[PDB]
Amino acid sequence: GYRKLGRTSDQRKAMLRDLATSLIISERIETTEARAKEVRSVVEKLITLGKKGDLASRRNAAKTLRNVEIQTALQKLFGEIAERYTERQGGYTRILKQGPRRGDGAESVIIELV
Amino acid sequence: TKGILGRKIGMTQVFGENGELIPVTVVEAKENVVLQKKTVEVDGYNAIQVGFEDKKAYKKDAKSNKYANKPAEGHAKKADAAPKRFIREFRNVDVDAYEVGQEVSVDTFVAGDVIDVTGVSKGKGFQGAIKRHGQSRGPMSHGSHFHRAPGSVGMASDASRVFKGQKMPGRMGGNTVTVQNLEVVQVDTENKVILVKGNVPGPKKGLVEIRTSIK
Amino acid sequence: NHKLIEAVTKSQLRTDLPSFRPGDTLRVHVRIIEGTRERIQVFEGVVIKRRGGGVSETFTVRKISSGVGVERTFPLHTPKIEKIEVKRRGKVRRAKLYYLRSLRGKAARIQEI
Amino acid sequence: MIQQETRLKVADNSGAREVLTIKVLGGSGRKTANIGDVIVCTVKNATPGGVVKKGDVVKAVIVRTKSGVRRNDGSYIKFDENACVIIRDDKGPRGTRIFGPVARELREGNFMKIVSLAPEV
Amino acid sequence: AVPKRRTSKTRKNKRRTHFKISVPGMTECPNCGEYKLSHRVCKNCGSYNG
RNA sequence: UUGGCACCUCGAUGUCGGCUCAUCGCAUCCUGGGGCUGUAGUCGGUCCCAAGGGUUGGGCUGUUCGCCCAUUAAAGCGGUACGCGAGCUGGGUUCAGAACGUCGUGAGACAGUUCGGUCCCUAUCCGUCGUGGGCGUAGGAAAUUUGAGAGGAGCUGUCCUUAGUACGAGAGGACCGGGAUGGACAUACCUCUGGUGUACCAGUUGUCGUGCCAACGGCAUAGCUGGGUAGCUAUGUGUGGACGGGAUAAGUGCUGAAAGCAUCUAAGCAUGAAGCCCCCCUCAAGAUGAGAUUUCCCAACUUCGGUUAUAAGAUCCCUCAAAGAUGAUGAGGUUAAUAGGUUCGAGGUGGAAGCAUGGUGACAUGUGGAGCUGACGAAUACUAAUCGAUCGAAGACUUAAU
RNA sequence: UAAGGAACUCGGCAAAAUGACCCCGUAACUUCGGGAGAAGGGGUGCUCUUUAGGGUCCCAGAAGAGCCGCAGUGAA
Repeated sequence: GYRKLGRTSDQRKAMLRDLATSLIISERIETTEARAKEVRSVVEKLITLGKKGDLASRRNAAKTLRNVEIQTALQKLFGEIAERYTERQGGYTRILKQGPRRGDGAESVIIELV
Repeated sequence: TKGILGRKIGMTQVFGENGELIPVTVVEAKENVVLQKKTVEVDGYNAIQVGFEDKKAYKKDAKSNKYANKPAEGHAKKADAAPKRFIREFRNVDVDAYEVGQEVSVDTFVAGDVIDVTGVSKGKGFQGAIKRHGQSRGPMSHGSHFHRAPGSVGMASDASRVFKGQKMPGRMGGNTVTVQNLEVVQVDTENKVILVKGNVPGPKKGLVEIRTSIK
Repeated sequence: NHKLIEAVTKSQLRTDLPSFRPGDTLRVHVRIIEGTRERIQVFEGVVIKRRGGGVSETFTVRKISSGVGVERTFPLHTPKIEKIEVKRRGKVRRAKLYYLRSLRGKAARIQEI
Repeated sequence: MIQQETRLKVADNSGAREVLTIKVLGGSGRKTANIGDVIVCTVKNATPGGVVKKGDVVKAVIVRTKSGVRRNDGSYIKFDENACVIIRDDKGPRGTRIFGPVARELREGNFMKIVSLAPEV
Repeated sequence: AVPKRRTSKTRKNKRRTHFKISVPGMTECPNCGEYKLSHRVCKNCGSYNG
């Protein structure tokens, strides 16, 4: 593991695939701080696959995204999201703290693609 | 010989000169200086302050311990030295070092093979009596509801209390422990390392105090 | 690698040893000091595991003596192994050949390259 | 050994075929023996044409072991089975033959008659 | 177990000595003019500009 | 211990024995020091000092007791509601059923036996194990320390030599010394041998999906299985109980009288234990008796006679781990390497996708120890530790000295 | 889960081990029905070849050659 999130290993991996797909689709999403610190390390490793651009990279990236339409989320990668960071190395996202939320007092952040 | 201060780097092994296998701890010792020389007239005991690693210079707004403050920065400058982390006092030496800075080098442990090593951390959280004190667990043959529990904490009525020093749960590890009669295997200039035969207390990047054996 | 643990153990590395991989038949000539007298006992067997490291790398050889399997573990850079020879090279998918601890006859023979 | 109920396989030409460990000799509280250690044992199996008959307390030395022994060089030896040898009121065996490879270092001036008859040491 | 005996309003008021909350730890945003939480965005009309 | 009384408790004090976990006494089992011996020596007996540590694993039984097997330096005897059920078990016994022997006409009872059978609790206050915050320690701070006191440890074997010597007709066989390696116990650690390793690698069964072949994904205990990095660990790897100083117990004495002699004692002077106080390891100035040393900061406004804020310094807030319930304590905050990513390695697995070739086909071979890789080493600011705000001194009075 | 293995304990309680199908094989005893699934052993994947069946595309087989892995009722 890296950090658990109250989910079991299976529910956690599914939630991270969900979050990374949503982030690359919309490009800025409002979530909880502890999950924004975990999607940070899963989306940035997908844009590296998108910057390599092989066929083995499409297939090793297809096993972490979901199959949603927009293009597909795998075609938006390898296209626009990978074309704009062609000289930037690292730091493809940025997290912004918004404050606590009603009902939980859970620090809600916004995460987006820099 | 004279004590040195060092950092624990890790364990490894070398091969003794007849074919033996020797577990080794690598301890780096660099930047050691003599910052103060306490004497009987000024202070009751006689000792020497040494200063381990080098801190950065003073900064007007510093929000960490990386930079020396004005008191520390003024205490080093009286020895003509650079700010130092981990200042420590060595007693039971012979005061022929200088209260003005002189390098304490690993090359003084060529002479003196058997040493003792004081380390200052082990590191474990709140722990139960089976872990902390090596107690024994309850059985599972019969339907026992007792497994890792502490056990009886005293006698009944005649005592009417628990004695000081009862063994119970609490924060474990983190103490100060000295391993005695450890042996220097080899010293190394150009890296400033000492190879100690065995294992020293503490985690990696920890502070260790090597001195000659008191026995 | 730490680069300060290396350069402290870098002198004790032995370049004499040949290259081998788990699965092949190996002949080790170990120096013996039984009582006083130096001998060279030859242990011949199959290399079943090879656990890695720097100066702390090892390997174990497995042979059957009088119907009893004997496994001998050595450090790679010990100064008591005069020489090593590769009598054969065998074909093997796994990196740790621990199944062979329970195979006895002709089900425990490894094919050849 | 490891709980004084260990069934060891005698590597001897002496009648007994397996023994059960009754006691690890040496020290008051000792709880495990290894190669070179003397044990008290009792015979559970015996060949029908032997000289040491089943059901009697005897002494023995450990000759092989599954866990094996480390050496000063850092090399180790591990066998495939546990095995012992029935010894007399001194060192030296009770049968005229030993089978399988005895431990490499059972020789201390003590068991030179066992490391002499062993097929491999 | 059960309390052997009632609790005074002296013992209770002592034990509630450290039961409180602290001021939110806030600064003044130099665009909104209003107050905000340090290291968070301006909840009023504005941004972070960090 | 078996009793005797009937003083506390019947608006209720749970009964064995064992497990877990101890603590205390000495009327001492082992080890240490001695006097006498019907003490030749190696072994013994019996008394005196001594509580520092140690004092086993099984068979039978509910067993406490006891007998036996194999050891051990030794397998001590007692107290603590026969320690201990807000810690555990519940075999036994004191529930209801039902059967045997015996007693009763009977319902039913035991001088007994046999099969079975719901053991509750979110701890207030004292007590104990850890950890913080307030104030004090006559200015405000940063580090380094003395040690009044307190805690810990304290065990023993077996071989070799002096020496087959002293002793004894022989058989046998030493004290006082000198070395070596163990048993149990404690503590530190993870290089080695192993264990685990649910965000590492791969192989493989059923079924559903990405439109289809190839390649992948979900679910089936992590579907299962063979390995496995960092971290946490023992069975693994290191170390320890060494050497010594002072005063003594029982004992042994030197000079010596009371008592012309004798006498270790009345005066004086010695010697003498694993035990007592030091030496060894850890804590410790809330040690209100509040200690010491080095360093740093030290003007403006008042008549307040005092105030102010700010200085040295530290927090709020944020990035974290060597640390950890939380905090605290440590590494850092742009004058930057603290974390994430990204590039490069170590270790792990075991030779990928795609294509090409050889096969009817399952498959095999080549490029390429390839390609994937959580925690481990190095470097780089690309992203995020922005801006900013709070707390924090002007040093009382006597007396001696200069 | 190393090494051992019931040493635990009232007591192998609880857990682990066996478990599917097809073949051999199978004891004392007996009320002649049984015991008996006694006990104890062997086989099991995929591909390709040949090759009498059966129902009316469907169901059931023999044998031979070969491929792979640690493993073939590969999970429940």
